[PDB]
Amino acid sequence: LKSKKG
Amino acid sequence: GLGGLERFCSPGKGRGLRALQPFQVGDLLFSCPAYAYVLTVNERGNHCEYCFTRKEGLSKCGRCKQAFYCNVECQKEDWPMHKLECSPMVVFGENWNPSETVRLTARILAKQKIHPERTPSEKLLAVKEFESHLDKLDNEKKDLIQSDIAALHHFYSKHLEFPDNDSLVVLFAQVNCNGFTIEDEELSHLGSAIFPDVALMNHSCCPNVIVTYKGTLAEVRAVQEIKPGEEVFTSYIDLLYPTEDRNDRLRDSYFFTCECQECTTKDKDKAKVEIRKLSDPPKAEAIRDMVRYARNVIEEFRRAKHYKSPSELLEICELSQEKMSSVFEDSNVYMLHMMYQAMGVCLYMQDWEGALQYGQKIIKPYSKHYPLYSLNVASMWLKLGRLYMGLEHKAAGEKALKKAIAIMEVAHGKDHPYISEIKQEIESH
Ligand SMILES: C[S@@+](CC[C@H](N)C(=O)[O-])C[C@H]1O[C@@H](n2cnc3c(N)ncnc32)[C@H](O)[C@@H]1O
Ligand SMILES: [Zn+2]
Ligand SMILES: [Zn+2]
Ligand SMILES: [Zn+2]
Repeated sequence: LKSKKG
Repeated sequence: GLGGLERFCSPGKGRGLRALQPFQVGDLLFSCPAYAYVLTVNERGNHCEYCFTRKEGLSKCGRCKQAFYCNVECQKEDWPMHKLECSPMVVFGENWNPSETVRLTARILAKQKIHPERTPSEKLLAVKEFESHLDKLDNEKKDLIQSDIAALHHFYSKHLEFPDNDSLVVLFAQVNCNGFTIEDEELSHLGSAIFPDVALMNHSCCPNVIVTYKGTLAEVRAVQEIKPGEEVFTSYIDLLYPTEDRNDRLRDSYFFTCECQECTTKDKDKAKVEIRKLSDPPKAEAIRDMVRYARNVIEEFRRAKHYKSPSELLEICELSQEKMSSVFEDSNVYMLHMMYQAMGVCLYMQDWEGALQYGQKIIKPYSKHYPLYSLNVASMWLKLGRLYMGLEHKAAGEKALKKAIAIMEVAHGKDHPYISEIKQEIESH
């Protein structure tokens, strides 16, 4: 999902 | 629609969002209430299931004892969604383990039954209109979606009227393509959600907007000046990585290759994969071997955190940084990835000095590799400030907390509850 950290 | 904005056909990027008025750095373009959302399992007891408020003394659901609320109103308002899981959690007990995607998808199906009409979250793009990339799915991805569909039937058959398997594959694919992770001020995963109007925005590695959250409400703020006619872009991924890495992630999860200024120019790639200035410089093939090793350890560590001990995990970080340091500079993104992972392990072990030791090495290279206003940079300053404060280094802590605030005022808004918490931390000492 669309986020700053994975 | 949304004032000062419009949906349009972005050539070679499908549908997109376009500005009809100027937006200055820090201006709120729009807000989007979550269409469907789910608090992550590990955050139960810390945040309210309904509104995501982080509070002490949250009230536990009397039946399942695995949902926590602000009060009886948050409890009541969450019941239409919570009922999908309440009795199943007590019946399946230890066997209750649907993935977060399945949990969110159950809520989408439940919302579609209760509210089939267009919601205030769909002023520009509807959940039914979401891009799925169904045609691009290989056997491996269809098998993963099939596991998800089996878990949906397994755990959510009580209240849901399921469409055919074909409609469910399109739904799970739309969720992977359009879903958002909701993060806190330290970029910690809180849950997953559907923000239809926010998902209309296309990707750029040099975005002009940042998405932040005020509970379950998504807020979109400018991080660059936006002029009438300009498309509004957000970043779908972590921008620390070089061009190839970014596009491998975008192709794998979003089925496209970015051609933004960053991906075209590859300006930051040299500094991101910084090589040591040795008397005998490292050979091109020796660099390529280390980049290959670096990507492999990133994946090895990703798997290892699920079953290895904190000392085994720190060993992977230390040992891999040692091997990489012969070729790579400390500011190199692959070195930074391991240091960040190692800092995370220290935080878990409550080794505050160790966590600080790593954070100090990460901050300057982060500032240089990330965009001007970056939640990744703000988050690192905030962690560092809290570590300094916790360790009685109040002047350094206040400086780092104020660096976090400066970025967050732009991305989250000057009035954000997160900023009021940070200011209280500065004031209380
Ligand atoms: C969450 S949707 C964004 C809205 C989308 N363009 C639409 O018409 O529904 C994500 C999809 O948009 C496309 N997309 C987003 N950013 C893109 C870009 N910079 N270049 C090409 N395609 C892009 C890809 O098809 C991607 O999987
Ligand atoms: Zn609440
Ligand atoms: Zn319950
Ligand atoms: Zn790009």
